[PDB]
Amino acid sequence: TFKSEYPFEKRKAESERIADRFPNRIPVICEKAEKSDIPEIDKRKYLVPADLTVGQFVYVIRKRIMLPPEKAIFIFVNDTLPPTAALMSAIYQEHKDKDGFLYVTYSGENTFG
Amino acid sequence: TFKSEYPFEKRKAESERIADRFPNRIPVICEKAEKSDIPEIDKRKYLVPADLTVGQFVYVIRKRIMLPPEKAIFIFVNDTLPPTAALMSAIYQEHKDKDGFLYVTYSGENTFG
Amino acid sequence: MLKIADQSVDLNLKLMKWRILPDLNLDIIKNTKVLLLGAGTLGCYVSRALIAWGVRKITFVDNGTVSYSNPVRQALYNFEDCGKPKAELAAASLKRIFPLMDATGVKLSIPMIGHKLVNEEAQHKDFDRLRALIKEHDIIFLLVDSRESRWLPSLLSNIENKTVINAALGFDSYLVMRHGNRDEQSSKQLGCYFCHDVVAPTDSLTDRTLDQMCTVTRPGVAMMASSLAVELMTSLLQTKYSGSETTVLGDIPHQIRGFLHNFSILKLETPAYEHCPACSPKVIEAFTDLGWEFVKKALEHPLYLEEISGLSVIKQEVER
Amino acid sequence: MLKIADQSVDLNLKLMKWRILPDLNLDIIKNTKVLLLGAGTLGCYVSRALIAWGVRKITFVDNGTVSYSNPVRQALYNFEDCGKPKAELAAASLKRIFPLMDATGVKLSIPMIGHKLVNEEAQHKDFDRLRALIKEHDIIFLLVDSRESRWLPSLLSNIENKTVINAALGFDSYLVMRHGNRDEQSSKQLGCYFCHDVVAPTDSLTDRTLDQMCTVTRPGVAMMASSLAVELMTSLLQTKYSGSETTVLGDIPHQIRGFLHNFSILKLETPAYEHCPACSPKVIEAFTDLGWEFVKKALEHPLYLEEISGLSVIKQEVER
Ligand SMILES: Nc1ncnc2c1ncn2[C@@H]1O[C@H](COP(=O)(O)OP(=O)(O)OP(=O)(O)O)[C@@H](O)[C@H]1O
Ligand SMILES: Nc1ncnc2c1ncn2[C@@H]1O[C@H](COP(=O)(O)OP(=O)(O)OP(=O)(O)O)[C@@H](O)[C@H]1O
Ligand SMILES: [Mg+2]
Ligand SMILES: [Mg+2]
Ligand SMILES: [Zn+2]
Ligand SMILES: [Zn+2]
Repeated sequence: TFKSEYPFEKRKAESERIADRFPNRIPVICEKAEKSDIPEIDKRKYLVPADLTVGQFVYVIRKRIMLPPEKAIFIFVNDTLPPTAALMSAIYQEHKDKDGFLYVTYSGENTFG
Repeated sequence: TFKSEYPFEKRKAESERIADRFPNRIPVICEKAEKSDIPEIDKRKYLVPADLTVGQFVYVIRKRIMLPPEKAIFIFVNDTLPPTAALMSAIYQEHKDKDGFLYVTYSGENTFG
Repeated sequence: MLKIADQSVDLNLKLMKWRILPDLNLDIIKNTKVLLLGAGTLGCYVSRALIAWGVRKITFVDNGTVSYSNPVRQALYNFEDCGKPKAELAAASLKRIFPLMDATGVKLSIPMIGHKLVNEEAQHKDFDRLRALIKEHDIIFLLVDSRESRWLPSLLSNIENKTVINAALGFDSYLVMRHGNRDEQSSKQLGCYFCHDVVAPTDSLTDRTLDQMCTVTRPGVAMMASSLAVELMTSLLQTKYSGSETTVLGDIPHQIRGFLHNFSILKLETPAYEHCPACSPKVIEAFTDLGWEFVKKALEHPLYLEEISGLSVIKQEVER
Repeated sequence: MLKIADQSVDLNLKLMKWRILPDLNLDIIKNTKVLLLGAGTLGCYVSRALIAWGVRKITFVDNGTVSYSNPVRQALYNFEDCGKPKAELAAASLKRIFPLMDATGVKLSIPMIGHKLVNEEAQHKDFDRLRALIKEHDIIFLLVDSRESRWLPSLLSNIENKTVINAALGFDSYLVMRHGNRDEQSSKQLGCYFCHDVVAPTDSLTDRTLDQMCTVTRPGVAMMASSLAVELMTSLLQTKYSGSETTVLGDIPHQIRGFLHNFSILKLETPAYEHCPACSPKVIEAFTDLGWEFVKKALEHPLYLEEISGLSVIKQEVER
């Protein structure tokens, strides 16, 4: 994990250094849910623009991650499913960790029955 | 409910007035779980002694409440089942609400299968 | 002996109202006509949970047959049943439990978006058949096993204005949720199974291999998802309380997701997403305007669907 | 066709290990001998969840017969089954699902503490019969419907050192928990069903009337409690991880309680209470020292039990 490899100080720091330098971007750490059965890449660090919607941020994730369009996914943000039509900024305003970053988890969507 | 009929001020007050007067007793509010199928009495206010165990506090509840010995019950303390062999004080030290009182819920124990 | 049996089951239901929840409405539940899209693990458990609740009219929709490994996981079929068609065996099965049940089994194939149309007329009949079934029932349970099989039913159900309870399993988790319904008086509509991603449901089985994904799940998920699914329906069926999102049977969540590794359960809520390839207003308009003509297009061209709902206008925006 | 069927079910289990959890141990589960005290709603669901997991040896212990209202809630019985003895019908029922199952039905009556002994010798035989059954199996599931019926099984199981998974339902909730086992090397023992109150289990049925309590529950609780109960057993059966209370299948809670009105689930833990009228050291000593002689006394004098465990020395202390 990201937090499991960096303390509050070093994490609360790169957060402000990112806010001070790019007041238009949003510090997001995106990684796959623990027990989910889908693809993942070393790029856990993302600095998306505030005007970009969750949907748009989701496209990036599955794109960058090389996920096929036949399989869907959902994302958690503090055990919550953010509206797909919400601005990544408004989300950051409500779910940002005290360390400056917005933690996001993605997992394969359930389809069996 | 008790909190539903009294604000933080009036509640954070009778708590200190009880601590200042009886530094040996423990301010406990005991009421039946919302959806439980068992007896309840208007006496929601209890000032038990710190050396008394949870078990002993449980005896009081079912006694004062007039509950038969054929039916059992369990108690919650911040969605937790306190060891039956613990001192009501040690419990108060860990689950007391910022309002000075230790909130306790009791409910009929499950026995069907 | 049927009378005395009927009376016995009936009394058990009456007792929970009479002695525990007098405000409880059992009649609404009893009379509810239920349509089960899927007669597999979820379909079997959900159906067992519904007769226990007193529901009398249940219809199974499934086009498969009882496989050798089905019995141990699909609680309505036995080993001797192997080879036989599911939907019907399933309805017969409920009757062996409660003979007065009005159980029916329709061997219907749900046209899947993303797959090539093999027989236009034949699959146009399938289409109308499904809509009629959704039209006559009150609650539709989407208990199929693929993302694609959920699209058409989600839409028709939205059009016919029926309540939909969607349940889907993962290896370690499960999702149970009710789709929103479009209300003229309320500018508030809850999302549907499809409002969570930005891809148009498409063929995911034809190209599938073990490499892609195994379909096995932990036995527990099926049982849980089913019970929660039925308890959601029974609560949702109760008049809610004036100043709250609760009823006599408690809350009425929009979405419920569970996980076995950490024995948890989350309640959630997601508003209808305007670019949903299923509940989006643009998609509803297209259906109301062109019926089977439009659906045939979405069915064979998932990307088309995206062009219609706007999922392209937003990826295209990010693309620049 | 039995071979091809066996292979089919087997492959489904193997796939979850091979493709998802390679560390998973299916053999331990398969070979586990399970004893089900109770063949009612919980017993039926738990048993269905266990064959799905691959368990082959399951024994039902129940002394009742199929009632008219049982079918709709007890998923192993049909309407035609009414009047017939449960335990056996139940084992027959599992076989109709998977013929290779080693299902057995023992029509045994569990002597209930608090009730008068009606036939010493007869109920002494019952006693030994039950202990033998607990002795031969590996996991005992306490799925009975009264507080009293849980006492003897809790104790014998503690004495024989078997793992016990206890499940009990309420109208709106459910409790699923594993009793602790006394370890010489570990001064840490988890509590049992009885460590939560301070009264000795006693007769609660003889005096019971509708006024006392109705036995009906919301259908959902049974299904949930069962699945969680089996998923607990399958996890608990996995070697836990060096520095944690987890395994390949996740956590291994001590106690799980759920509620339907607010779709919740809590994990909890309670240490063995020394004055437990079931797992208390004083009670174990008495049993090891006097066997059936002591039990006969507790059986007819619940208060005696209290005198033995110390539940009196503490109420007597508060009494002053
Ligand atoms: N397009 C469809 N039309 C009608 N029924 C369908 C359709 N797609 C899936 N089903 C039914 O949905 C059910 C899903 O049950 P389930 O997936 O649990 O078991 P299964 O599909 O039979 O095989 P398995 O146990 O390996 O998953 C099946 O009975 C299947 O026949
Ligand atoms: N002392 C006992 N010895 C053996 N079996 C028992 C004993 N006590 C209870 N049982 C069995 O435990 C099971 C509990 O199942 P359950 O309570 O769900 O249904 P029921 O007891 O048959 O009637 P109901 O559906 O109204 O509860 C029953 O099958 C019952 O016969
Ligand atoms: Mg399938
Ligand atoms: Mg019973
Ligand atoms: Zn939607
Ligand atoms: Zn105990």
